[PDB]
Amino acid sequence: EHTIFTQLKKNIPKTRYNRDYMLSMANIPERIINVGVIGPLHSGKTSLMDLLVIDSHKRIPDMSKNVELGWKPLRYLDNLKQEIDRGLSIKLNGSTLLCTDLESKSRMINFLDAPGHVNFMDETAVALAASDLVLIVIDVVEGVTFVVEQLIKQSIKNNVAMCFVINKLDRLILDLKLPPMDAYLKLNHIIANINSFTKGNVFSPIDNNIIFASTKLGFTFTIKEFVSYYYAHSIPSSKIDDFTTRLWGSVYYHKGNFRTKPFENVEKYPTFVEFILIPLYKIFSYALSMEKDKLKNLLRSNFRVNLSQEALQYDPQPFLKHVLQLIFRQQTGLVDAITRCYQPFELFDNKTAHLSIPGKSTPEGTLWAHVLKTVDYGGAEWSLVRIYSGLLKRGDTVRILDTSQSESRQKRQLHDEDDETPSCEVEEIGLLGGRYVYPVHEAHKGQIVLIKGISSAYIKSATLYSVKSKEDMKQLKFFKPLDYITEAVFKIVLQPLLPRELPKLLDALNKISKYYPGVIIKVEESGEHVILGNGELYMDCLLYDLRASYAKIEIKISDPLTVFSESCSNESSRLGEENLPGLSISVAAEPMDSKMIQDLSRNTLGKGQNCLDIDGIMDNPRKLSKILRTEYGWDSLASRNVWSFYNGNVLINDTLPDEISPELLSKYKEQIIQGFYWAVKEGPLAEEPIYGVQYKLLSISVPSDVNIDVMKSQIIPLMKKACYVGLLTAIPILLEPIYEVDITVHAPLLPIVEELMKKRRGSRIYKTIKVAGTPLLEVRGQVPVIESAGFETDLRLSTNGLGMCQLYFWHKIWRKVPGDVLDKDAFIPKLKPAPINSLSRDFVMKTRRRKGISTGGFMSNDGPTLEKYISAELYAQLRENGLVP
Amino acid sequence: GIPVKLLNEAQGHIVSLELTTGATYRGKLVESEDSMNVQLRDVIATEPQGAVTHMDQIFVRGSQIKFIVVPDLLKNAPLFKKN
Amino acid sequence: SKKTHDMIWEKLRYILQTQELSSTLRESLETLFEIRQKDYKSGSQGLFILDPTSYTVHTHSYIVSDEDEANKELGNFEKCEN
Amino acid sequence: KKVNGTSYKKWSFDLPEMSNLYRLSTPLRDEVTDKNYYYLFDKKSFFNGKALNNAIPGGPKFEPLYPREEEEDYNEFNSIDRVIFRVPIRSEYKVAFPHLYNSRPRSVRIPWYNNPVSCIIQNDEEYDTPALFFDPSLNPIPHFGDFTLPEDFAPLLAEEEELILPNTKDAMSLYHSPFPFNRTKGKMVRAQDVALAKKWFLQHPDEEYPVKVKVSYQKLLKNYVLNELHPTLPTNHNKTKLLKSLKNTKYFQQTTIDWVEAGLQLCRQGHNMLN
Amino acid sequence: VSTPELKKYMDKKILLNINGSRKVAGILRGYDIFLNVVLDDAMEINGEDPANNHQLGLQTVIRGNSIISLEALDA
RNA sequence: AAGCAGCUUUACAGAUCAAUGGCGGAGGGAGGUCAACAUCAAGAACUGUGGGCCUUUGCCUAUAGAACUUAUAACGAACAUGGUUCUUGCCUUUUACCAGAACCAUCCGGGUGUUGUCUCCAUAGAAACAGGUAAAGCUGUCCGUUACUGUGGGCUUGCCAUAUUUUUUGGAACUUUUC
Ligand SMILES: Nc1nc2c(ncn2[C@@H]2O[C@H](COP(=O)(O)OP(=O)(O)OP(=O)(O)O)[C@@H](O)[C@H]2O)c(=O)[nH]1
Ligand SMILES: [Mg+2]
Ligand SMILES: [Mg+2]
Repeated sequence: EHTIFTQLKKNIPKTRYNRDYMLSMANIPERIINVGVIGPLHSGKTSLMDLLVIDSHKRIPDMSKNVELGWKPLRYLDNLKQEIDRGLSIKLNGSTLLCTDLESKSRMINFLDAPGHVNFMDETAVALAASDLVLIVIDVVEGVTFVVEQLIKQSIKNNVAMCFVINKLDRLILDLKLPPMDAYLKLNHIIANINSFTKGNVFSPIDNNIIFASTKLGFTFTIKEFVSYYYAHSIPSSKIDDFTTRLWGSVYYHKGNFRTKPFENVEKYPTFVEFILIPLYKIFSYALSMEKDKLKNLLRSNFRVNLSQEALQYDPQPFLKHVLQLIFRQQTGLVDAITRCYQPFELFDNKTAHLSIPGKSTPEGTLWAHVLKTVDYGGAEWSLVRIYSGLLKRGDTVRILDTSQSESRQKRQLHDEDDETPSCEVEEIGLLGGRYVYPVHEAHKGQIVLIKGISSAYIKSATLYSVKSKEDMKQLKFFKPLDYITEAVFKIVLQPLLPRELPKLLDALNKISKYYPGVIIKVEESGEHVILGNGELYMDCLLYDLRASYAKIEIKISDPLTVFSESCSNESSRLGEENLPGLSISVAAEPMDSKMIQDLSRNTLGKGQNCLDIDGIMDNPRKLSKILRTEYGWDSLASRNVWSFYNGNVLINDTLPDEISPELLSKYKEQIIQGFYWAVKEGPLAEEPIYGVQYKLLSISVPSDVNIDVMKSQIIPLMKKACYVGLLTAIPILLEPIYEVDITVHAPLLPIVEELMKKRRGSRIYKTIKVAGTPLLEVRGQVPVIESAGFETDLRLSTNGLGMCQLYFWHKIWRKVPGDVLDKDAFIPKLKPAPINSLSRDFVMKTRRRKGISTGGFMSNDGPTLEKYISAELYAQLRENGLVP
Repeated sequence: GIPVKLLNEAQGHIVSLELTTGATYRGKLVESEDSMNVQLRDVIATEPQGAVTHMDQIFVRGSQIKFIVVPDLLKNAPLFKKN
Repeated sequence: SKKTHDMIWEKLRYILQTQELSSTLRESLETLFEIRQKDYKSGSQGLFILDPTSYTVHTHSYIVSDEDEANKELGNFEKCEN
Repeated sequence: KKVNGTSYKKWSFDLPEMSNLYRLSTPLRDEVTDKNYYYLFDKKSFFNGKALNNAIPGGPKFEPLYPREEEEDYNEFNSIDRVIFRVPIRSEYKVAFPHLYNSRPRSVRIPWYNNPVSCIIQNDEEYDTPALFFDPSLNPIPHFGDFTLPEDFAPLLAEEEELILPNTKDAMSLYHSPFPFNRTKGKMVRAQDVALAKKWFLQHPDEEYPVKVKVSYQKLLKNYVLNELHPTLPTNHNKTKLLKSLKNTKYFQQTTIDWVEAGLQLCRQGHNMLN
Repeated sequence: VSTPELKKYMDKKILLNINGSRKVAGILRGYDIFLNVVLDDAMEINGEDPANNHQLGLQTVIRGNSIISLEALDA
């Protein structure tokens, strides 16, 4: 009902190697490497794992007669039942394989294919943190689309090597029917398009960074593999390394000598066309058309390849796959690219310094591992872990710290004792194997394994350490919470259909928050349950497992919603006051700069090869005042008195008692900021987060007498009340998230897409790229997330299947909702979409009634108003001037 | 040839190399080349007359080596099979 | 004349991809390719007053390699004893 | 060589014979090569529209799977002052994502997501157009003594001079063709089992058809869904067939006669039975 | 054919034994495919460390044929 | 891959013309709108064989073989009917019906695996002998070329550079103590 999975040990498929020699290679850290397979939607990633699994194993019981032939793929690493039905990877999966390169050096390689759909961009952030090098699989037709660009930008960010797989070369000949020079210009266009995004490293088929593949026909090759099979016999052995460099890149060959210019009097192609593409297209042509007796002689004469008597009575697609698998014999050129690209001396210290804090290398006595995610792998709850130091055996006891706690634990590690971390026992260790788990007694350094018995100690990620001495605990590093790229911004509110089934819902929602790491599950004060998701497909995959796999209950579910953010348009006798006169705190608000907001969304503050990350942004206050004054042009006083950057927001101390007694403020500073955190999390308008508001603490009053006990506990609710008075006075607005859209349609069907973008509300097409060589073109635009309900299927039905869009939230575009948020006279029509001037009033009033903050009979409007916080006698004074409505 | 290929299999594996000068270097293998010159880490060195020392890193020219001892497990290494 | 015309495109297509071209000229060249998929529906409107059998089909088969008699002289004045 | 023998099973053809049958069959073939045409018109969406009691605009209409629907809970959950109204949730939204746009879906089946956007260039105007040809509507591609090998060193397949063979344009039409024309061998099927008209109502008709024949497309789809939804599997122990067990008896003999002769006998015999 | 990989060592003080008996320790600047190694500030080590030691020259080059083993004293 | 060598065979002239060793041979090939018997929907699932535990079963471990059917799940790229029960529809009673469900069946069909039969085409035997099963060169004995050459074909081969620092065109040679 959930997966397909071989439970029996005796039915696990045997391998060509003996699998104990593979685990013997786990002892050497340099021997083993971790490559994770990423790419766009339907790029051929799981099919690339089909080629690596069935050539590692001798007989797979799940492979059928249609699958042994060409007709249907073995999506072996799509073991989930929903993944079989969707035709789609959903969960991260992997298989550990022993693989030899072109120099026949066998080594243990841990593969992990990420799902390529853009709503599962949380699963590939696990694959970016696990892997030493990413094997980015690109289809040749769509080329370098905008989701390819981010997968190049993320791999540079994660300090991870990369190696590009150009896939689907059958579509380049069988679908598109390009002439061989016209397809060489296609391949040269894509490689020149990935070299602009890899800002340092040049990528080229000479440099063994690029592998050509057509995975439905089941082959892959570099140009180094192809020379070493069929051209190394003819030319001298000192020439094979210089010949393969004269192979790509506008250099021509005729009768024994090479030129950059074209030969006169001779119709001649480049050396890549004549030596590789012309031999490849003849294999495509002759396996489909040439007689099987005449073709059998050409495969012995040129490829030394014997066609079987059973293979000649094949259908044209299995016969084309059988020839292309009997040429291009193994994936030794893929593995040689994975071997030659990864350099652990350059990258593994920077990769560890990016997942945790930068420091010296931990000693080998420390066991130290990174728990990537919790995996529901084969009817059990496993933990996906990567070991960075030490040795872990089955039955040991380890200290497992949840990563959300690791911000404070790393900060409290400095110290200018006991009960620090819960302890769980390593119940069982296995290797992920696709449709099975292979049990192992221990797990060495550098390899991804699956451990049962860890998952209860944490949510959504963990760090695993087992330290020997207390002095050795001082130097261990804690990992940072995982950078899932897309923010969970697509919102669904649910409750169970029956009230007595609520504990079974809360049990299943705690599983989904573990299993789906890019979700944000929260419980409102009204008792409803909010799930924040990535898209329509990410919610539909989530709510399948919630209704079928993890709780058998039926649940009520609202329409798609979004998260809103709160902000202001201008800066604004401004004071705040408690019923007791002992506390008087005045707070002003101001919009932050657009460049200052856009850089804090990129998680780092700076410009031009000088930037300060948000984690150590307090630890250099002299340098922070240099960055704020130079790059954005703030005042010198405002640069020195900034207290904290909470998410998208800033607090500045601007008061005269700070010039009088800053030490009296410094003992109360940590709880003003704690109360500042208590106000940004739920703002004054609709209990929504605050984004892009420059707070200025104007004044603060300290009562006669001091109580740490009472003054400490009273200022935290009052500062949250005082931040509301500053924002509401400062012409508040409502923000909405903006999906970016990546449409692929055929070129005649573009005016359908332009009219389809006009039916939505805040949609605009910004860029229209002619995807070269293809009939289709790439359309890049934007849409609000509250408007993008059924956007994906309105596009497909209107273009009759020749259109597809990816909706994503990489860039954190928050845009002002077009209405005015304080409109008592806004016309909200029932059952119809309200007009464009009524939008900020509508979205707040409905949100305040989901939360229960505003309670009406049917529709009673008590707006977010500046009178329940400030005194009512002052509110009447604000009406007569025209400042407050 | 297979014998050198096997040396690549040795890589990262505690291996013992006897020089034609008579010494014995047992330790981990950092790198190897088709020439066969081998460089080791944490080698325990035995001079020809038996005096034993310990050296952090080492490189030995291929021509010098008389024989190499490699991990016993390597024997069932995948490449070896004739067919 | 589809067959020879297609040959004109194929040489024309060889211009853009395998050869280097001045920029402003080049964008106009690929626009022609764009119209080609778009099928020419904005080069096909005009004053077809005459039916295809009301225009007497004097399709003059003259080649731009023929010295063509440059008859400026009948636009001069003369003297008809006719 | 084309069949096993006069038992007439397991045929196998060559490429020119297979493309020739492909060309004769173009009145009755499928004429659709992408699976993105059948997006909300496959049988998984047809099962969901029955289970959710929705109507695809060309698909069939059924009875409610759960006709006890009119019960409701008086609650503040789905009220109008709660719901933001931006996009009307269509029935195509409910079927594409059955677990998102449906409160309480049950007996629904997970649909297939997209396939990659099929860009298959076919060429039908001229036989003399080559098999590999830079077709119009393709976007153009705008871009941009030291070492010596011995002479008569050649690339692979250099002794074979031509890339396009005279059957390649035929064979690539067959490669992207639906079943059974992409095959060259296969088992025999019965004359009952060759559904020539099944592919017509599995497609959208067109807007041009009248209303009495668009019902015939919907009503034949409804019989298609109910056969797929309720499989009746055959049991294996049925080893006694009727004609085989009467052949074993001495009271039945065998010959070959004409069909019209055997029809006239069965009319004479069946008249003699009822009379 | 293939260049020996000394790449990490270069710029590090190295001891190496040459041919029959001799041991020479010096900073290493260059290596080639035959292993010919050129190092600066060369010193010929002997039994008595300060005494019998004599420097060779500002730059010394070594034929790769006489190298028996190379050990780098340093990081 | 031309050419040379190695290998495998081959028309063979052989050595032996023995004891040998290798491969082949010790009752065919294609079929049939022929038949019988198994088998065809399940922890992604099978069976034989060896070893250990408990006391045969079961488990663990080692190994060999897996035809057909199946992943947008099913022998059938096809598609009818019946029974019961629940809920509706038609609205004199019943039958025959309406159209959804749940559980079961019948009917038209299909694959594969052995064995028997039938039809057509067959002839080198050394297809000679002795044992026995549910099956057979299954085993022993055995015979054909033959295990060691040269000519003629093929390649599981050479790494196409064969003396000038990491391998095979020599840093070799000589003398001395102890025991
Ligand atoms: N023509 C052609 N089609 C291919 C090729 N590789 C895969 N496909 C098809 O493309 C679809 C996508 O392939 P997948 O194996 O699912 O690759 P994927 O990137 O893992 O897809 P996701 O699950 O979304 O991540 C498959 O249904 C294949 O049929 C190829 O090399 N050539
Ligand atoms: Mg995938
Ligand atoms: Mg009666």
